[PDB]
Amino acid sequence: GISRDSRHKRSATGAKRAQFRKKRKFELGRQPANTKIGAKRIHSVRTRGGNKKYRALRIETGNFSWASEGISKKTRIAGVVYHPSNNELVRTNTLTKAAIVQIDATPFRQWFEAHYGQTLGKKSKNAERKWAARAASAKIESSVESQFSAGRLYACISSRPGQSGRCDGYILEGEELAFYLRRLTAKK
Amino acid sequence: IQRLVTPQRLQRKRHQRALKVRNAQAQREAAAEYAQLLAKRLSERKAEKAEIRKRRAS
Amino acid sequence: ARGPKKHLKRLAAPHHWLLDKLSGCYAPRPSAGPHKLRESLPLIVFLRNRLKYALNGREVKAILMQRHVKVDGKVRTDTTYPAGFMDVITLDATNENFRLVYDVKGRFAVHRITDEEASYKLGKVKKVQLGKKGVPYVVTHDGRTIRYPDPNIKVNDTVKIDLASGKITDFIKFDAGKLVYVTGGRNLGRIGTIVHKERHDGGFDLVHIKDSLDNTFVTRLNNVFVIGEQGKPYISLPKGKGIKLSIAEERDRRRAQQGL
Amino acid sequence: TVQSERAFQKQPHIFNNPKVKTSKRTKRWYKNAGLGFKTPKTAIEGSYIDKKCPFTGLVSIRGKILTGTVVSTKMHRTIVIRRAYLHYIPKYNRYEKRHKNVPVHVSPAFRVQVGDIVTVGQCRPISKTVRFNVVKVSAA
RNA sequence: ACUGCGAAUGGCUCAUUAAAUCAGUUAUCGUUUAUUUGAUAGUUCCUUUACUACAUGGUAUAACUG
RNA sequence: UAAUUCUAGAGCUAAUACAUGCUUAAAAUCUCGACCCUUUGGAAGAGAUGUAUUUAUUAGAUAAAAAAUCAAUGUCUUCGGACUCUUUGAUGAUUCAUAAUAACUUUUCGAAUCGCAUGGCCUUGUGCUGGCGAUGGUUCAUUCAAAUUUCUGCCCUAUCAACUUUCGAUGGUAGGAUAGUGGCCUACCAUGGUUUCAACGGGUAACGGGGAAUAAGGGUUCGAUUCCGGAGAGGGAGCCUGAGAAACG
Repeated sequence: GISRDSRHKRSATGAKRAQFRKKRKFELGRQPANTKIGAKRIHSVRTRGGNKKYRALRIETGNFSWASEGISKKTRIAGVVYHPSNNELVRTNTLTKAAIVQIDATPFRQWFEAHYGQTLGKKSKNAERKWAARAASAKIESSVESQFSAGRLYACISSRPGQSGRCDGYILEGEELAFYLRRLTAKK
Repeated sequence: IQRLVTPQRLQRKRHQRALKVRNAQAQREAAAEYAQLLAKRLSERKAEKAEIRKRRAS
Repeated sequence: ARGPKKHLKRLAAPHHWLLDKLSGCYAPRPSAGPHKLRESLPLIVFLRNRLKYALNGREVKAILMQRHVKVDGKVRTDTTYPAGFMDVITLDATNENFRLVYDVKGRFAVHRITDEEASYKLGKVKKVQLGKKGVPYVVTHDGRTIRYPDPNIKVNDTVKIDLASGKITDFIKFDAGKLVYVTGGRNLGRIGTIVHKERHDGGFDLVHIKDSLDNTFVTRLNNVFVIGEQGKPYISLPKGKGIKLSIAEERDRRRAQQGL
Repeated sequence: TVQSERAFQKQPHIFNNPKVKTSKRTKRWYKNAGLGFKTPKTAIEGSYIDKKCPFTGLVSIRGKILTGTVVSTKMHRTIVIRRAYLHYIPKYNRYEKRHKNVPVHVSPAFRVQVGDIVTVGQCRPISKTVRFNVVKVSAA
């Protein structure tokens, strides 16, 4: 199969090497799993030792994370816009690490009103007792709420789905978002 | 006859139940005494390092 | 190969066991256990090549199955169980108690001890770490882990272990001027005291040890086993007491002693 | 300049909170290498991002220590060191010269032109043919 | 006969292989590990004891008869 | 059925096989918040917390002294609020061990097993407790290991002087794959790397070392072969079961 030996390449000189042994099981590769979007299909493979890995063949949800507030909720994912390795994964919508997708913004907005009581865009006495407490921490960055009219955020993936099975990540913020948005609307 | 109730099977789940209660009781016993020793060892350490400051005052 | 190996040939067996090179073709191979392979001694080299009690392999298994032989207050029947340094071998139908400790020319010595010294065991300190749920432990040279120690213990110190409950009585630090046994290398089995210890960052540290007759030598740090303060060990030492005698000095000391 | 590559570049797991405000530039992270080596000035307050640097990246230094003269700087973030010795031939009672080239890695904290003489230490495999990177420098 | 463990050790030959093997020497802060030896587990009926067993739930097949 | 360690249909019953599934101390701390009528409020009730899996974000201190200050408070209230208040492992070196906060999961483990003995307590109910040890179990250490890797070292040959890079050759960035590092493979980019101190190619009736024969000293010639290391099972390639094999009874 796919082997990871260095005994088939050339030296730093250029001298062609020689066939030394047959191919050994403890240097093997497997097949690349491409991860589409759809209903949950996850298959399990058996590794060195008695361990276990979960290959994800297609999934549709995830578990994403708001950094600056420090809350991580479970949402759905929609589609990939940008991939820095080759752009044949954006035209097929696979799922790797460092892929930039769009999520639906609904449970973060529904959390935001519960935590503060202030809208996005445009009655027990316990509530305003503590809503008055969280007063100074109310406003956020302009350029991130400015997509809550459409419910499509920008988020990158930080979990390897072919190994761990899952697909999680984190929301783009303004320093990093300034880079990618200049990259997003100019390279097309 | 396999898989019937029997006095022989009866005390085995008694002894198994009696094990981990009598076992794990002793841990929080022995953990407190370890923190007891660490409690007093800090207490002199607040005092004994202040005596350098008594000498640093002199 | 493909898996582990399971035979030991006769000439590849460790030299200080003194198997004679014509009786067979393989040697006993020691099981996986507390002590390392080339630093230990199975229970068949003890009970038929040292004490001469048994005359076969079939006689040793007949001794072990009668549940006589213990190590450290625990019964063993593994016919190649690996007993190593500082282990206590308590037979019962003779009321003898042994302790494994080094000779001077580099061998494992037969040593009889009392019935009261056979209640405890030293052991050095190989690492000290913080375990799961925040408790600390300590690892000895034979592999015992012991949770909840004193904080003043550091690595390369020496603990004293009570073989009954598996617990600690007291401990000895590691600094200049202590009594030290040497458990590996060339000066193997000599006893002396610490002059000082220089340190190399990212390397192997060297101690300088003075004898009692005041002649000095140098070994690496890990072949050094603390025993006690000066003039006062914690164990019953063998004859000679770790004094290196030159070969000139031990011909005539055998000559004049030859009066029988 | 420091953002030329096609993906965003950062010392990972180093978070900037935009809600707070502090007049520092960015929370840079930096370590001490060991063995009595001194982290240079241009790494603690510099602005490069490099994955494979001893004072900033996630590599350790342990193993050997070598020394040699630099003979080619035509790659991007690697150089080539020449080392020279002698070799004894017992029948003829004499010596003969030999040499070996080693390639190492250069953090952008250092500025190395040809002809100098560096000291280098060993890290885990970095490329196909690379296992050292520079840790000190002295000029020509 | 099912289940568990072993069959990856041992024994034999020297065809390939010229910076490869292999020797003395380092490194793992770069990883997997049956076994052995020592530690290690009150929280898990929807529950804090409300229907629904813990004095203990359910099928399927081997050898065997024809 | 001529046949081989070939097997079909019908009928029974077990498990440490296969598939499920209960039990248990008290404490604390969080969020929600019925009410309450109020100042500077305090509250019933509710739920959440083992370990393992995946991601994000904090703690993981330490080089030498004293004020002015913005308020808040522990406290004698001196109703001024001045003060009469801190712990922190190891390494040459870490984003190390280890702990917390939000969560997440074709939800992992947390004894529906077996032999011996047979006692103590009673309201005497087959009531209640209770000895020695076999086998299984999650994670950290440990022992037997394994996989890669640093420095220097090989016989004859110029009638072999230039070799490697489409088809990865030398480096950079991001993914894939693996037990894991790495052009190991895939994308986009740079134009490198080896050489008269002999690269690259050709021969070997060449497995390498410990060692062996001869010996004034220096040396010349051997090592298929009792020990350790590698490779192979008619010649090439592929994979199943397993902790471990690209295995050839």
